[PDB]
Amino acid sequence: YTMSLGAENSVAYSNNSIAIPTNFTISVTTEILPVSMTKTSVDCTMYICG
Amino acid sequence: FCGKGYHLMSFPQSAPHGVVFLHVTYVPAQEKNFTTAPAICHDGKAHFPREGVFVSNGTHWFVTQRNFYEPQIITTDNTFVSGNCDVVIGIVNNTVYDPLQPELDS
Amino acid sequence: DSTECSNLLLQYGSFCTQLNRALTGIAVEQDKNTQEVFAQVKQIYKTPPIKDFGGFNFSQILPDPSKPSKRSPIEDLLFNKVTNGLTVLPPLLTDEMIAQYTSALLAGTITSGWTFGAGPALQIPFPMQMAYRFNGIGVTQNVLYENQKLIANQFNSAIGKIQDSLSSTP
Ligand SMILES: *[C@@H]1O[C@H](CO)[C@@H](O[C@@H]2O[C@H](CO)[C@@H](O)[C@H](O)[C@H]2NC(C)=O)[C@H](O)[C@H]1NC(C)=O
Ligand SMILES: *[C@@H]1O[C@H](CO)[C@@H](O[C@@H]2O[C@H](CO)[C@@H](O)[C@H](O)[C@H]2NC(C)=O)[C@H](O)[C@H]1NC(C)=O
Ligand SMILES: *[C@@H]1O[C@H](CO)[C@@H](O[C@@H]2O[C@H](CO)[C@@H](O)[C@H](O)[C@H]2NC(C)=O)[C@H](O)[C@H]1NC(C)=O
Ligand SMILES: *[C@@H]1O[C@H](CO)[C@@H](O[C@@H]2O[C@H](CO)[C@@H](O)[C@H](O)[C@H]2NC(C)=O)[C@H](O)[C@H]1NC(C)=O
Ligand SMILES: *[C@@H]1O[C@H](CO)[C@@H](O[C@@H]2O[C@H](CO)[C@@H](O)[C@H](O)[C@H]2NC(C)=O)[C@H](O)[C@H]1NC(C)=O
Ligand SMILES: *[C@@H]1O[C@H](CO)[C@@H](O)[C@H](O)[C@H]1NC(C)=O
Repeated sequence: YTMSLGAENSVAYSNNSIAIPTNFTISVTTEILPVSMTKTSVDCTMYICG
Repeated sequence: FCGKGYHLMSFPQSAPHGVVFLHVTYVPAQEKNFTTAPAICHDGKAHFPREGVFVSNGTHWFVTQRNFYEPQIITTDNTFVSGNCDVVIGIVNNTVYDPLQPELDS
Repeated sequence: DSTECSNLLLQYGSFCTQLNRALTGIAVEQDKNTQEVFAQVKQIYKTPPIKDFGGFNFSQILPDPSKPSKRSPIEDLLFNKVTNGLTVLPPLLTDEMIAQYTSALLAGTITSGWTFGAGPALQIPFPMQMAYRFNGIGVTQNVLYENQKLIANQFNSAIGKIQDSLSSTP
């Protein structure tokens, strides 16, 4: 299929109307960030020549 | 930068070769329409909100904080005066209460 | 197509697999970059049919209905001003979909300010939104409201100067 970007949401804009929140949600989200890699050492003489 | 929504706090957690941030954020919800105006015309003076916004539920005008609906009476303590009503486009007529008025009235 | 060359090439091992894997990683990384930059909203916002923004003109940045590509005049100018076993993979997001993402971002930031980036899109009049931005930089709302026509004229002039500068500089 041809992918859809998102659901269409036409915001009801007018020159004298505002939308004010009456409630709230305390949302906890996860963010995973890599920090380090495995510390690998290669003996060049032993790798090439044994 | 610290999660989707208005960032409140974050908590770090260790992970194998990594870190996991639990971002605690504030998300607005249950929004409601209101009729808004840039300024309030009272006694030939233009009043602007000190920290909030003017909202109307249909018949009465209030001032509320921008991120949560908490309507309060439009007074001189939460508004400031700058100029007359002839300059601001879209200024509406409403009364502005004075807390000092019953003090010298009594 | 030489069989003998491939037979001799097999003596060197998995170099070809490494090179193909690295190129595949770069190719998927480009699509990931485009997703990270442009696909930050899951709602496709649209502007109202009446462009009443209190004197502010956004015609040079909003999509042009007359153009089949649905690009802005600035975006159209930008696209006009940029000119043996090898294959070029097409990008996952085409130019019209990227333009649609930018249009959604523009509609959200015009009709809702910064509210759509933090949650549900809350409508606000554009002069009031500009006044909020003025308060963000430490200038009172009254200054914005009193000089609204001047600010709108300056903004329109600056946007036109941006289009002229892009069209006139190689
Ligand atoms: C604020 O008012 C607007 C306009 O009256 C509402 O927008 C309409 O909502 C209905 C109900 O879903 C839709 O069928 C219409 O298509 C909407 N019109 C537009 C132009 O978007 C809006 O829902 C109201 N918001 C609240 C929170 O009550
Ligand atoms: C704001 O939304 C919260 C949702 O977290 C509402 O809390 C719920 O209220 C209903 C009705 O009393 C209860 O049945 C739920 O158990 C409540 N949920 C939680 C998590 O406590 C709250 O009432 C809403 N407030 C307003 C003014 O709409
Ligand atoms: C807008 O809100 C105000 C204040 O909440 C409403 O005024 C109140 O209306 C009730 C219903 O009759 C009265 O009992 C209160 O005494 C009123 N308070 C004041 C200060 O007048 C007003 O009716 C609301 N308007 C709409 C259209 O909902
Ligand atoms: C808001 O109040 C002002 C001031 O009372 C009104 O301006 C008056 O309008 C009438 C009729 O247009 C004129 O005869 C007066 O001379 C005006 N007075 C001033 C000081 O300008 C204004 O019309 C009111 N607006 C609304 C919507 O009620
Ligand atoms: C917004 O700006 C656009 C372009 O800056 C205006 O479109 C111009 O309108 C005049 C008068 O009709 C024409 O002579 C120009 O050729 C138009 N320019 C382009 C690029 O089409 C537009 O009128 C302005 N105002 C509104 C409300 O959209
Ligand atoms: C909004 O636009 C209408 C015309 O559609 C106009 O009559 C009204 O005064 C405008 N209000 C503001 C606050 O600009």
